[PDB]
Amino acid sequence: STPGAQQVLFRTGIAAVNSTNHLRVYFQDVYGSIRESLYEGSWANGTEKNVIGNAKLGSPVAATSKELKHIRVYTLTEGNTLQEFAYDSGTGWYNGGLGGAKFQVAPYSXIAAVFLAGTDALQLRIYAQKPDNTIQEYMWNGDGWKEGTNLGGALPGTGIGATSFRYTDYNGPSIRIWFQTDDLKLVQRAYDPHKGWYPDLVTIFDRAPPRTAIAATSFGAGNSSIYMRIYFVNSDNTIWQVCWDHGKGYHDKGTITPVIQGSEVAIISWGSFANNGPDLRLYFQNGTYISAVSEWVWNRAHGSQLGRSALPPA
Amino acid sequence: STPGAQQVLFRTGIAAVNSTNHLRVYFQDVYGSIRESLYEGSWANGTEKNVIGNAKLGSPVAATSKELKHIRVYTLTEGNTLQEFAYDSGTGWYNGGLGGAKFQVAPYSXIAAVFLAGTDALQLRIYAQKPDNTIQEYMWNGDGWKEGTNLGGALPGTGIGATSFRYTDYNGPSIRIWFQTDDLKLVQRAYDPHKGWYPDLVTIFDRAPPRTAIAATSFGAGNSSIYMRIYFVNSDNTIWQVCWDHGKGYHDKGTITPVIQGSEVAIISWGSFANNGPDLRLYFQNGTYISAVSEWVWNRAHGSQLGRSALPPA
Ligand SMILES: C[Se][C@@H]1O[C@@H](C)[C@@H](O)[C@@H](O)[C@@H]1O
Ligand SMILES: C[Se][C@@H]1O[C@@H](C)[C@@H](O)[C@@H](O)[C@@H]1O
Ligand SMILES: C[Se][C@@H]1O[C@@H](C)[C@@H](O)[C@@H](O)[C@@H]1O
Ligand SMILES: C[Se][C@@H]1O[C@@H](C)[C@@H](O)[C@@H](O)[C@@H]1O
Ligand SMILES: C[Se][C@@H]1O[C@@H](C)[C@@H](O)[C@@H](O)[C@@H]1O
Ligand SMILES: C[Se][C@@H]1O[C@@H](C)[C@@H](O)[C@@H](O)[C@@H]1O
Ligand SMILES: C[Se][C@@H]1O[C@@H](C)[C@@H](O)[C@@H](O)[C@@H]1O
Ligand SMILES: C[Se][C@@H]1O[C@@H](C)[C@@H](O)[C@@H](O)[C@@H]1O
Ligand SMILES: C[Se][C@@H]1O[C@@H](C)[C@@H](O)[C@@H](O)[C@@H]1O
Ligand SMILES: C[Se][C@@H]1O[C@@H](C)[C@@H](O)[C@@H](O)[C@@H]1O
Ligand SMILES: C[Se][C@@H]1O[C@@H](C)[C@@H](O)[C@@H](O)[C@@H]1O
Ligand SMILES: C[Se][C@@H]1O[C@@H](C)[C@@H](O)[C@@H](O)[C@@H]1O
Ligand SMILES: C[Se][C@@H]1O[C@@H](C)[C@@H](O)[C@@H](O)[C@@H]1O
Repeated sequence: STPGAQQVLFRTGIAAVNSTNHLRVYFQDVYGSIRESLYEGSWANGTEKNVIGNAKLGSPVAATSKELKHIRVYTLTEGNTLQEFAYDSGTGWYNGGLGGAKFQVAPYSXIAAVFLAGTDALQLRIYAQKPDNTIQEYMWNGDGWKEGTNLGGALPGTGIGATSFRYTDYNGPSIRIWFQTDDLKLVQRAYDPHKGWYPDLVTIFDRAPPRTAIAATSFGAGNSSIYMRIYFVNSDNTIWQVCWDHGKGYHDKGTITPVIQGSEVAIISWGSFANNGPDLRLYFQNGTYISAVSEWVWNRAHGSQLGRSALPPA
Repeated sequence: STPGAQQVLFRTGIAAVNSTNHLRVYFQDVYGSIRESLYEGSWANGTEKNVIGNAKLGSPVAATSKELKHIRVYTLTEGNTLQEFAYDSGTGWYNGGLGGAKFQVAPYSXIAAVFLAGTDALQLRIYAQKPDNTIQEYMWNGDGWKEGTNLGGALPGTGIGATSFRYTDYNGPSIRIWFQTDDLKLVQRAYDPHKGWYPDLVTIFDRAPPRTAIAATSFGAGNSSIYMRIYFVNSDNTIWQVCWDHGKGYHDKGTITPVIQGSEVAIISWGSFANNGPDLRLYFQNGTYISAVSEWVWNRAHGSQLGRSALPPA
């Protein structure tokens, strides 16, 4: 191992944000602090001087951004309430408003977060699991936090993946979320502005490990067209990918890379097939230096490759 | 799931003690409390009424006993010091002396504990991992806690299994400990009263998952003879067993039962092959009610069988 790597919690929550190839990765240290590693042409930070706040040990870690102008990082307090660390350009980091709402969730809740796509306005949708095991949406539309739509029952401790995109022919945002049901299937719920939350539940995987990690991205929005990728940890102790491609729908799935038992997973993307992309980066633990966070890369130049072996502070 | 099963921490530390078929099982709830479930002709307890103390979330949990007259349960404080919850018949539960010594260990340390075999005196040996990744023994011999032997380097966050037995031709106790080295092998170290700690590490398994759980038991001590069993979680997401049997040594190993990715494991035993035994009981998580603790049984009557499907409070 390395002393650095030993600072990273084993099975830490992991989240990532980006503006194209300018990246940030969030994780929890063994003391419960949430730290930020950074990529601006090289890997940096992730040290005890790069702490953005504290959360209960073992907390979920979620993040979403508008480029690197606005970053929001979501975790659980010791009281199992949702909280938010906020970065705005020209201010820096501060404690966001979410914590003050004291939204209480199940102690084993995961979190997913999106800024709504295709507007300049800062609108947020956060997803977590209430004590009754339902998935609840929480909303910020610029005038205070309030509950949004309740999306129904899920497996207690389900992972939650989320993405927002805006079709170029629509005048409002779309949302897709994924989670696991009691029967262990992985499913999608979907929001479009005309149909609202669709009264359906699309199965994307028939049977996954209980409380498997779930992470999702989308790219290449067009006229009534989108590309999506959902990742989870399968029973083979590897991350699997599920693909949605416009014109084919949910048409393929398969193994991507090995991970430790119970690894968490984060995904970021940029670009699209139409612009010499997309680019994908996954973050996870695969046993490098025992507890370091590792990266997997997809790009048009070289396809599927392992990226940075061990993120800072390793 | 069930409301009770939802209180059990997913990947909780697990420990167990017994006097023959009178059983106690310790685990951590989602709030960090350490709870006791019991078997006295039937299963009970494990509720908010059966809390014995508090420990850092995700703490190791180890326990040892002299029958059910003296029980000691070891975990980490938020400060990463060793602490002890103690039960003595008549006294009940109390905060043991160990905490006062403020022994600082790695935040990712595991714990093993034994009462030394073959004496009525209360003599304890506790094993944990220091920040320099060495395995340290801590001793109680009736006059305060002291550091004992340091057993050298180990993989950071290694599991630690321990047992003590007394050969019927010896005049003092033996100790065996197992842990994982940086190369990912699982090794034994051994103490006997004529040799002290043997200089050599003995490999019991060539390659195991990093930071796999390790738990051990022994039974059937005779003249220069013993039987031992060591359990760990393999890369196939099952508990494997490693067998020492007198006259054959370390001669077999294999899978026992499936578990959740990253399950912890506890083992208790009683009786012997000579006297229509032994009895073995393993405790682990295998996904029953998502987060319940389950039991596996070995006995002469029926051999290998699943036992209680979901321990109390499930
Ligand atoms: C073309 Se270098 C490649 O992409 C960068 C944006 C980073 O993800 C880096 O770790 C990786 O090796
Ligand atoms: C321009 Se300051 C730099 O980039 C911001 C987007 C944040 O990630 C901050 O923590 C970092 O130090
Ligand atoms: C100056 Se409001 C700030 O930004 C919004 C987009 C929300 O994240 C809110 O909780 C936060 O405090
Ligand atoms: C407008 Se949200 C309000 O102001 C922000 C700047 C933060 O202090 C946040 O915690 C608070 O709830
Ligand atoms: C305009 Se309805 C409002 O915003 C949508 C984008 C969804 O988050 C929905 O659940 C919410 O009630
Ligand atoms: C009108 Se297809 C709609 O949007 C796609 C992008 C998918 O999420 C599909 O499951 C959904 O029903
Ligand atoms: C046309 Se390759 C397809 O799309 C890429 C964006 C990656 O998700 C890759 O894993 C997949 O097989
Ligand atoms: C002969 Se019942 C058998 O043994 C008891 C001692 C308990 O382990 C119980 O759960 C098991 O089914
Ligand atoms: C006779 Se009290 C009963 O048995 C003791 C040995 C302990 O396990 C205690 O917690 C339990 O309530
Ligand atoms: C009446 Se001392 C009591 O029992 C000893 C055996 C030790 O476990 C010690 O730490 C504890 O406080
Ligand atoms: C009699 Se030496 C004393 O007790 C032995 C049983 C071992 O625990 C050893 O490490 C310790 O120094
Ligand atoms: C004099 Se064999 C001695 O004791 C056995 C019980 C085993 O632990 C073995 O590895 C060790 O060398
Ligand atoms: C004589 Se069967 C042998 O010993 C029992 C005590 C159990 O450990 C069993 O799994 C093993 O195969």
